[PDB]
Amino acid sequence: INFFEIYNSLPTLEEKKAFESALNIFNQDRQKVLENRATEAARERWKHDFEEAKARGDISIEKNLNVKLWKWYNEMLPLVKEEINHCRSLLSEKLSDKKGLNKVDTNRLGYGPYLTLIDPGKMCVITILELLKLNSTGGVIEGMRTARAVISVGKAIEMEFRSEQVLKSESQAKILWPQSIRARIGSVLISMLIQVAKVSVQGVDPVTKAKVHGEAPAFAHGYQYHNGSKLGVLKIHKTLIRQLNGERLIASVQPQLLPMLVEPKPWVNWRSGGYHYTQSTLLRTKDSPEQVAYLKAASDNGDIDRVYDGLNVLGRTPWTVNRKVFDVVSQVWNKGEGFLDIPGAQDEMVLPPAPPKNSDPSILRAWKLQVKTIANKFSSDRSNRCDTNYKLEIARAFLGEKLYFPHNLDFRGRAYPLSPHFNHLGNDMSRGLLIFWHGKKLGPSGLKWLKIHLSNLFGFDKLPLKDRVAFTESHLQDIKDSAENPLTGDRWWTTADKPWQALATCFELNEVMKMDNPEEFISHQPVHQDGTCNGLQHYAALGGDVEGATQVNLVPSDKPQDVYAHVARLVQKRLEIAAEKGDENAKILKDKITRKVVKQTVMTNVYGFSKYLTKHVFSAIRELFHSAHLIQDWLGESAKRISKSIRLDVDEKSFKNGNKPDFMSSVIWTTPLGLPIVQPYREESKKQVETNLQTVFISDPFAVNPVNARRQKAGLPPNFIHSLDASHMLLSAAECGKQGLDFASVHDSYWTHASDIDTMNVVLREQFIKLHEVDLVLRLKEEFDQRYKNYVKIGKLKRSTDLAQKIIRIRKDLSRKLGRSTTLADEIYFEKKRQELLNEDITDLDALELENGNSGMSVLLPLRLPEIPPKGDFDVTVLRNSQYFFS
Amino acid sequence: SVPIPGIKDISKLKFFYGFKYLWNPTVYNKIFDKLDLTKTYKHPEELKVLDLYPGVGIQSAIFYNKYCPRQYSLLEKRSSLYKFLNAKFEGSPLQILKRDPYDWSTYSNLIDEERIFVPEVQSSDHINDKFLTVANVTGEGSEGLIMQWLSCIGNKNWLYRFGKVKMLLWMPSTTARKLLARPGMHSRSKCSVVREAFTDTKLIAISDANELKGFDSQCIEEWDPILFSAAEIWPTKGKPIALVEMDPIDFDFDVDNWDYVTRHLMILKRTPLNTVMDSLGHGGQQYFNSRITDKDLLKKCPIDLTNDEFIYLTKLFMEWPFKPDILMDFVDMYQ
DNA sequence: AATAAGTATTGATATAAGTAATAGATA
DNA sequence: TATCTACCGACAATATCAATACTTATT
Repeated sequence: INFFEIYNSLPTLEEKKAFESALNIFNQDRQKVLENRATEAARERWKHDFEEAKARGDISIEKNLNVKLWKWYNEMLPLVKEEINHCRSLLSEKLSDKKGLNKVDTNRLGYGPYLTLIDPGKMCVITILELLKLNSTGGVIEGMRTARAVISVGKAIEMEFRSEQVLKSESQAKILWPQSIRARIGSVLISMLIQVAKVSVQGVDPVTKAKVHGEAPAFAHGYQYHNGSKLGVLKIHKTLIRQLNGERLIASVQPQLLPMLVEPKPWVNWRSGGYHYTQSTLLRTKDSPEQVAYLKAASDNGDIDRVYDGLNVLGRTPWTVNRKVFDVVSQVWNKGEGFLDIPGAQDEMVLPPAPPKNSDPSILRAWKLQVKTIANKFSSDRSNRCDTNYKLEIARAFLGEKLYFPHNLDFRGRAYPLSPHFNHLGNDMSRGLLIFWHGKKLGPSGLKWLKIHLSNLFGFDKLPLKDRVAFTESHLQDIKDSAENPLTGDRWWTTADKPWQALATCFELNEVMKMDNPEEFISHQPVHQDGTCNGLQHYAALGGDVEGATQVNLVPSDKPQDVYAHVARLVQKRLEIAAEKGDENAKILKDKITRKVVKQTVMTNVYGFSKYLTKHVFSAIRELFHSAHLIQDWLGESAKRISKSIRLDVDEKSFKNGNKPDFMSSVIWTTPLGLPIVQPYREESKKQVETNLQTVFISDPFAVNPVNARRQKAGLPPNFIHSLDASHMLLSAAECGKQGLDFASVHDSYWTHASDIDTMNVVLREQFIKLHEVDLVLRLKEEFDQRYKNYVKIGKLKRSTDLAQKIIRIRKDLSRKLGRSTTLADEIYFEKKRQELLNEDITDLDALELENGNSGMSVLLPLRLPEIPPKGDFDVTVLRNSQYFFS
Repeated sequence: SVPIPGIKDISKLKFFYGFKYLWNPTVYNKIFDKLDLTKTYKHPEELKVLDLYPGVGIQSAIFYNKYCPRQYSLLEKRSSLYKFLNAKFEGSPLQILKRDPYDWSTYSNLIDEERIFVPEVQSSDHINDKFLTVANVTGEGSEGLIMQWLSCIGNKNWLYRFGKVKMLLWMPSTTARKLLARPGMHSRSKCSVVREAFTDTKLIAISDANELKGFDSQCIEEWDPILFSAAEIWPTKGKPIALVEMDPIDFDFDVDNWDYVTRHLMILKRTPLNTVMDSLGHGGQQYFNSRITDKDLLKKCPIDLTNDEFIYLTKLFMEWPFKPDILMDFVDMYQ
């Protein structure tokens, strides 16, 4: 039934609370079923399908794939348990000797203990599922890359074993397998799957043209040369591709992480929260061990409580699928033609007629490129259509009930929903489908905010609020037509920038228009409020810029000012002068330049035949926000210095070259909320690990790796700004959740009810103050000075000298007794560590004096971070009145 | 009588992009005696030569003074080399053109649009006796050019649309060892299979005596290549160079399916055919086992296969009812 | 007590085949 | 001073083969 309709039906709030209380109890059991593990759900579902189909009979229907999968599982299980038996037959031999030099000596003795840890049927289901998920990935046309597949299967087995161990440990009340064991285990299992998976295929012989049928392996392991360097691939048979890119794919491969039906478990520590039964970490990224190490230490201290407050308010907001929009999208989906973003069902790719072989090489090269383009588009549309169908299936399942999205953080700290497939942070259609479960009376303000919301969706957000309301009023007849006849009518909503969301709001507004008193109407539609380029607002606040702040609406103004338009105007003038100069690049491209190109280049800059545009846009933004440019320079310089620094304690004789120490220090800083941020830009070193199928070129994440200085320097400014954005979001989320608002954030925008926007707006401004009343660049420099105190930097001798305390610091010559000066002992010790010319002891100390009187030599400076740039004067507290700060 | 540039002139040229040019006229006399070009070009007074990458232009002057053709077109783009060639061969019957040999358009524009150099199309039974092409592709990085030009012989679309045009190619000794490798040797790869299927190729001269240990001993006996020192290559730094006479031959297989089969078999050039035929398609080994009635061929690694066995395997591949699509073999990187 | 042998391991090179991309100071 | 030359990072993977270190099998 439709729970949402029953909830809306109830007249009184006390009755609604009683019904919801009953609903939580009734939904607890269903939630437990939802959190069922993949191995159990997949095996039970396809086995049931096969058993039922056998009685019904054999046909190529919606469950045909499930029947095939159960057959493959049943005829692959004996292979794997025979492998386990043959592993135990020599694992109890206890004698490692001159045995079969390949099949049992090093290979089977290595992964022998790792196959036993988990029951065989689980491994079979895991390999089948993990190969089905990887269809059309990694660049392969209808398959996957073998390295990714072997690692995915081995890692899924590792995760299933460790989940079993966690469950056993809660019930009774290697650690992390190396990459080599993951690769070997995955390759061993997929080999058996390759050699039992058969599909029946048809074909017309060329010699006789007789339509002949026969069995063929469903998977094949081959290679492909890309740019002159082979990569091993696993191709999937086209007979199976027809069913992988099919409407019933969700039946075969169900989604383990779906929106929960019960309120998410509150986050109380880094490792506990979110799903009631499934156990999830507080960081989406698991590749970097250092980030998790710091996160664990911070969680242990308990200084991230504010991060939890924000995540728990973000997670405790109940949503519900928009049935009205769902029907329209379902109709369009069934129609099969290509809609605004839907590609449209295509049977097979159509290639242009091949040119004659005798044609000159350029013609053939062009044809090959065109074939590549057509194939890429076809694979793109198939992927998009499959993703859309999967999302609509999840939406259809959860149509009646209330669903919650638990959130996680990335290394920067941005919050992302735990359920990846269907969430409000996806594409326009996904956002259109979801609406807030709680309905709040619009009131006087809400009606205005709903109208301005529609105006914003249509792309007219530059104008003041009065103009936006005027636009909606002027288009009231169009709104009526769109809501009343979504597809049969003029489809005015389709012309909107965000058509699915525009349609949803059109439905809401149409309902409002039929009401004598609009304020009484209760709207579930979320209204999005956002600032124009949050990063610029932060750069202006940190810098204290006055000219820059005006463009980002920091200072109250009668008319809202958008940075994009101002920079576009300036860069337009810059191109105009460039064109007058005489370069034709500007002249040809002046007309093409539009607001979107500036919006994209500026967004990338602040968050990450023509080359004039990028330089000019950067120059214009730099001039517009000079303070921001100075801060960016300081951040980049600090990152570079930290990257070249070497820790005193970690330096020993372990280095491959005594005089060439590795750089293992990565920028680490603490968010105002206290979350630790560790830039994970290391230098990977890949190697060929040997597996059954091939030797895969994989890299070990446990292998400590020199830090990628270039990416560190290119990443401090954007990651610092992202950390500030996430801090502001989590602060405002905690506050709104305290005041009683349903707060949804999609990184750029903050969503709430139309009747709460005003309220939320206040909170937003306030929290911005509460974040920037303290000088953050200064606090960051102090934290850097503390964390990178006793480091030493390698320096060249081509530039000038900065200060006069280095010459005594490097030597550590002065007596250090009666005080703990083991740093002097330690610094000198490092020189001992550094391998100067010595067999004896004082030969590098007395040499630098000729450098201290200089002579070219790689010197050991002390790590000294620069002084923060001059902070322009701008009182951020004038923000309490800017009605266009966030809009 | 084109004036030949000596060692004095060609020492001032500072840039060569990595190309090495023999400058000894005596070695050129030995080479042009070994080739005996008047055996396949009966009337040299009517021959049209297209010299790609002429460089210092000594081979060109010697060729002209020895045979005196009807038109000698030097396609040299390099700035300093073009300057030298146009300051030394001014007024001489040579034709120095500033057009990039690498660019495909250069030939189309010159042969068809500008019509400055117009060869004679001839049948595909004998070597075109009115069109001879000379090239010095010696740069260590310009190895893909040789492979592309070999592919053109198979496709009959670049310059081999004028018949069987004979090419005189200077190339690194490692390239010549890749190409001239015989079944089972160490340097046997797909370039050698392409050479074997498309060309009849001889090693006319090599620039090192300790390089001939990488070629087939019987083939070294038949060819008898001229040996000269690195004291006659002008840029005296890089690897040795090797002259190769290349005459196209006839072939009657499907070049697309043969390209696929050969490229996918020579990946595992040490795996026996008992297990390397699954890299071709789904169920490839079952098919090629039920099909190959010579159960001994099934044991030879693709490095031991002659070209005729490769053509046999592509014939079996094209009869396969469930053969894959040889067009969708790329890696979709836009994905 | 010799003196050659083996293997376990790592580093190198070739692969395909339009050569992507920027400037850099200098001829 | 205005084109000439240099920056190989997607040889952003893998099979094969020669060279470098770790056990030995007789007298």
